[PDB]
Amino acid sequence: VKLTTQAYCKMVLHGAKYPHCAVNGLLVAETLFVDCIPLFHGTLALAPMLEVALTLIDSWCKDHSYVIAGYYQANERVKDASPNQVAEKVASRIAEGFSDTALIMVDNTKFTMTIHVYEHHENRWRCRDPHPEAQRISASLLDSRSYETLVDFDNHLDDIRNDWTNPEINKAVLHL
Amino acid sequence: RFKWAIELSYPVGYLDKQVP
Amino acid sequence: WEEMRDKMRKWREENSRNSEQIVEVGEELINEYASKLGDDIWIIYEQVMIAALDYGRDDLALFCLQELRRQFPGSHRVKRLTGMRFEAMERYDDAIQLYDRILQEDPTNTAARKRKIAIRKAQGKNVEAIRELNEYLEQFVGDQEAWHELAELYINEHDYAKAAFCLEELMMTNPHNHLYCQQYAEVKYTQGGLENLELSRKYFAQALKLNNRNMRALFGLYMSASHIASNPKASAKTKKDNMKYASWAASQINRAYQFAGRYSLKAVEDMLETL
Repeated sequence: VKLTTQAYCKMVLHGAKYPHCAVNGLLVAETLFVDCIPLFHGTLALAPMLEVALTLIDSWCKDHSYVIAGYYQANERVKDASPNQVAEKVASRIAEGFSDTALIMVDNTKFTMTIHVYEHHENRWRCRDPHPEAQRISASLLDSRSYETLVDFDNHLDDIRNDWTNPEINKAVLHL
Repeated sequence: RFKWAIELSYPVGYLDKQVP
Repeated sequence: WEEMRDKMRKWREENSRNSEQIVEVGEELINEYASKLGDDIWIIYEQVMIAALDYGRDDLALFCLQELRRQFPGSHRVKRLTGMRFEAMERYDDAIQLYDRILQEDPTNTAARKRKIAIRKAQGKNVEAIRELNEYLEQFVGDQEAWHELAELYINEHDYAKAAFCLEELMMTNPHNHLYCQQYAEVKYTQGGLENLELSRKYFAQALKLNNRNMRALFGLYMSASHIASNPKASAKTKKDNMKYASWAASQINRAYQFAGRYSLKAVEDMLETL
């Protein structure tokens, strides 16, 4: 049950690039979470795009021997932290194929220097307790004003030429 | 076999009566 | 150099709230160029104020608002901007008195109602906002922005049936844009029921004939058809025509990603074949 620096980085980055709309993304492990994906922003109570995103990311992650094992949502309003039906459904669907996946919701009422992890473990996604350098990395890159070249999936559906893996940010944080 | 199948579940000029 | 002006105008025209660039270009153009511009700055103040509220500053707000005050003393719009300022700093009842006042001295004024509703929604409450908005729509029909907001609210309350009625009211007029038909199809496909998927593929199509380059409509048609080809409740002819629908759509997606490629092709071909 580990937090990867780049995961948190991409996560809060997506949270900041669309700061007045609710967002979800998706963590991919091979429990160690290994890479975040920003996929959507907007309404999010609509299946088809979600269904095809899940399918495509499966077809692609098999090639590198990764499985998803992880969700995260971040509501639009700051003063709210509650696992709305949608995320519950998506995490019960992911745990039908993994049976250990964990749900995340960022508090967002601090949003500077946050996590609220749940876990199902036969319970309705109940809470747990807190388990650095990545914080510094986050702060620096945020003030680096770089979130404007972070592509999500919703962008990919308009301009196919993007790359939802965005390895530029990966190598960038690697240099730090 | 579709793995990710999800099921989620007065305005003036709205009735449900299957009017012919 | 005047390009900055036109970009600000663009963002005014096609609402593009990002409130990072806006405030920068505003504070640049709020300077001496003002007297150069000529009788046009006022809109730029009304536009920078809101983006500033969005950025968190709140310091430029009062400068812009007091310029507006001194020019247009007995206005109503600047009153709305003061209500906005209030509700950002969480004076709600004060703002309500304000809006009820400038509705009291002008009953046929909409913006006050549409801020009362934003307040009611910022508290957290939805169910009363919806009936307030309908009681408004019961008078001020032809308010398309309101119909779209109502559809979004009914969606987030998980009532996907009346949102479709609003989208009907809203793509009956202005039936030349794909986005509305597309979102209608997404509504229906989410609503479940074969009698609805038959419409979902139809409208995911019509929303494609118009633009003929959209992508979400394409995957939507592919998924609707592929799911029709497993529901064992339709005559053979249905399934055999949906198979060809889906296969042709697959070919077109192959074309598209081929254009793109100049590794994705692998994954998309996998998705194609797996069914």
